[PDB]
Amino acid sequence: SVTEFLKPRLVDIEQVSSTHAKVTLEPLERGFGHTLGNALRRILLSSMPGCAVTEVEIDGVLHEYSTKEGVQEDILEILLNLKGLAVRVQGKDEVILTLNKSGIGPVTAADITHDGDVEIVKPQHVICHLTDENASISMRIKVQRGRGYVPASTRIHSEEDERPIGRLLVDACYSPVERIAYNVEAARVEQRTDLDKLVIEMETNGTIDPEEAIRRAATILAEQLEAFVDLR
Amino acid sequence: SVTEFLKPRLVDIEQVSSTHAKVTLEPLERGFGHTLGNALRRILLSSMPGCAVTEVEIDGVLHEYSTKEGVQEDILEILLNLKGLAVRVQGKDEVILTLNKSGIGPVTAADITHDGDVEIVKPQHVICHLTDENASISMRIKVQRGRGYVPASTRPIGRLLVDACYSPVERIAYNVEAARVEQRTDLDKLVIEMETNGTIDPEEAIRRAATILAEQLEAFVD
Amino acid sequence: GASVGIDDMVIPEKKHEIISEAEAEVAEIQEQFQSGLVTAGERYNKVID
Amino acid sequence: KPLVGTGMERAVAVDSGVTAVAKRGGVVQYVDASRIVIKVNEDEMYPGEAGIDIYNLTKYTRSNQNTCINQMPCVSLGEPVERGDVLADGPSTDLGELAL
Amino acid sequence: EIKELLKLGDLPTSGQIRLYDGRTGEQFERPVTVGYMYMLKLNHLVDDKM
Amino acid sequence: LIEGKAIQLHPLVCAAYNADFDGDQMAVHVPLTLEAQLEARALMMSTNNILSPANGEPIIVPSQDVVLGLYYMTRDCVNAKGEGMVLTGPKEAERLYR
Amino acid sequence: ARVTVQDAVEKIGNRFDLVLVAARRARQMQVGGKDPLVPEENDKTTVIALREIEEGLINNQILDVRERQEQQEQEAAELQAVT
RNA sequence: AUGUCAGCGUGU
Ligand SMILES: [Mg+2]
Repeated sequence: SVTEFLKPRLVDIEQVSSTHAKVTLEPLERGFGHTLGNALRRILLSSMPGCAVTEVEIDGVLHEYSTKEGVQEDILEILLNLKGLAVRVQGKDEVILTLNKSGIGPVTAADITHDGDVEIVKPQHVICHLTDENASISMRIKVQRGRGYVPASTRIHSEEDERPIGRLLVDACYSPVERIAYNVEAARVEQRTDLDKLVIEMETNGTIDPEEAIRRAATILAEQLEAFVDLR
Repeated sequence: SVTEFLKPRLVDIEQVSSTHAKVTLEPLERGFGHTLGNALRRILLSSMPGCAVTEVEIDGVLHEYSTKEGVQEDILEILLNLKGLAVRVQGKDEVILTLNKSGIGPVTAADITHDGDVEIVKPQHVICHLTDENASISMRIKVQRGRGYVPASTRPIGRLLVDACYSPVERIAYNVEAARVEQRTDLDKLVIEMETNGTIDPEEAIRRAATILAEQLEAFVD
Repeated sequence: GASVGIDDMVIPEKKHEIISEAEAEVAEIQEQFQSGLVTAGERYNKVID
Repeated sequence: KPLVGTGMERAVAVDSGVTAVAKRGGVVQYVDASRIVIKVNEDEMYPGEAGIDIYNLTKYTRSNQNTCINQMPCVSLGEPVERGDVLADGPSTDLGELAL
Repeated sequence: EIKELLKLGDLPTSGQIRLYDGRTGEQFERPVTVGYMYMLKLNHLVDDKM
Repeated sequence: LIEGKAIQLHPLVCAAYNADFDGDQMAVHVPLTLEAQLEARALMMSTNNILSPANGEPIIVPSQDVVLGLYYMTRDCVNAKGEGMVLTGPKEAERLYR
Repeated sequence: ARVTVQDAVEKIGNRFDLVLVAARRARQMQVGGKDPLVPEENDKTTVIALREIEEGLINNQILDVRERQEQQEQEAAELQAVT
């Protein structure tokens, strides 16, 4: 109808795995598919709120360039694996998890004590490898909520507690989305035969609902475009 | 803090002409300048609804490569001038206009038979030049309300098809520059330069494009 | 989106034939020199040419 | 590791004294981020000896160019080893290959 | 041999793939050469030079 | 003013400097008198220096990527999309390409 | 608000006396509190001096005429006040 | 609150 655009809407959420997923939005009118797909891809890859490990405190280790008697992996490597932990915090923004392990074997992400308001998407993610029988590792993990990539250098801008010795810092990559790829195909809707559907494939860490991610991206884009809608 | 983001401000409009504008927005989230620029550019130059000429019937001319003796311009330049003509139709999907002119050849748009619904914004648009005084030109213009550029090649012997150009945006160009606030020098400033054919003021094009995108996104607004 | 790939540097298909012909000519000149019909400097200049 | 190499990474890594190379074969009795203890084989045992090889890896020591020299183990408990096998990876070395 | 190894995987034999623009999204007008290369960080840091 | 640690140099003035973005370093001096500032603006500015004093040849010439881009733009195929079309002006051509 | 000084150079015609004239005018405005002859679009003193040079409002002849007039008037006023 | 010698290296 020239001055009428058919309203796109969500029609399918194909959860291939706990992380990989495909969302489908249809119908679209002769070019809006590429525009919407590009906007959603550029918004999801940069402005997706998430949670990641921010601060680590080990019982005996006092700085990042030391080693603990018993662990097969270095403390720097331990923080490196901790950076890759995937977690979903529901209800609050700050969580202090506690890990306590003893005995020969790997330390997996299932050893963190249950918190109720915190869920672990990767329960078999390794952290360290205790080798001596009389070796025990106790860790306290401060996990925050945020967006983007905030290196530890920018998080020490203001000194409040002066960062007591023995408290290590790990750069946080708050983004829960790792890969986005959109594809625009032709779809049949009311025999128009000129309409397109958009399939967005998202590979995440499993801590984000793909439908929630799409709705969040659309909300961000609309909130930004309301300024142009007003235009002083 | 997580959902606060940053809202564009410092919105200033400068007008090169009545159909030319530049808009500057300094505070924007990093990378969001491209997202808000490319999408708007695509919508503006490929989805804006508007009325434009589609086909024209030339009296005495059968094909676009023929020649009319009385007119100085060839058929190609006549079609070009007709395509450049800006029209505004209210309440009618498609209308037929009649042009009849004889004598001297400063044939502008003011000689178009007025029908009330059509409103030629620029009536000085020269369509053809008649050399011989004892010569006449009669044309049947057809204007339709469409959306975006529709070339005639991809899309009645006497009738000749002209490129549609339904979009009322002659040129749109976005640029992104550095911008800093609160010592964050990574932010993006968006500068949009637009040139409209004349049917609507340039800021109305931006308003309509933003409204179209918001309506499209309304399904997943929250 | 210009780019460099290993297929861009198109080796001419006649390169091997030209090289073989030049090698045959050099071999003929060398064999003529072995018969003593030409000297070392002249044969060197001929090979270079 | 270099995805494309020349096969000389092993020789350069082993010959340079940056990695810990087992002197005698046996099984790895004890692994840690700092030290390695190897229980040597009975064939290579010497008379009147307990028969363990102790390797104290150098961790985070400055070099002459103010860089960091670090040695990391690349063996696990119970893994048999032979003479000349790498037990720890030095700086810019991955499993006995030069990794710059 | 390089082409054979590429064909063993699910990759183009010519070694050039079709990329997309990150900012705008339009296809680049020609296929580009992507791959994996060994990169070295030399001991010339800007913080030591400024 | 830029956020970073390296001096950002114009691509066109490299040829005069014989500089490459190669790890080469450069020095910055600040004229701190009115006369020195006027001399820098009227004599030492890069806009003033466009012809080489050695022979009068221009020193600002596109070298590597500008030439390649302009060469790609100004080139004609034989069966490209939209061949043989008639356009009102450069703006229509730019819109059609975009 | 300045990129090139070609017009100012051709107005002065020397490209060296231009520097001295602009410096003297800039010192007059910066230290002597002289009101610029052109609107100041958040511009530095040197650029303002060059800009008002561009349209012939400042030159060596004009500058020395102005300073001679100023010194004559101020000395006359001082003499009148003293007497 | 230096200087010098020697060596290595970077950019030309
Ligand atoms: Mg260099």
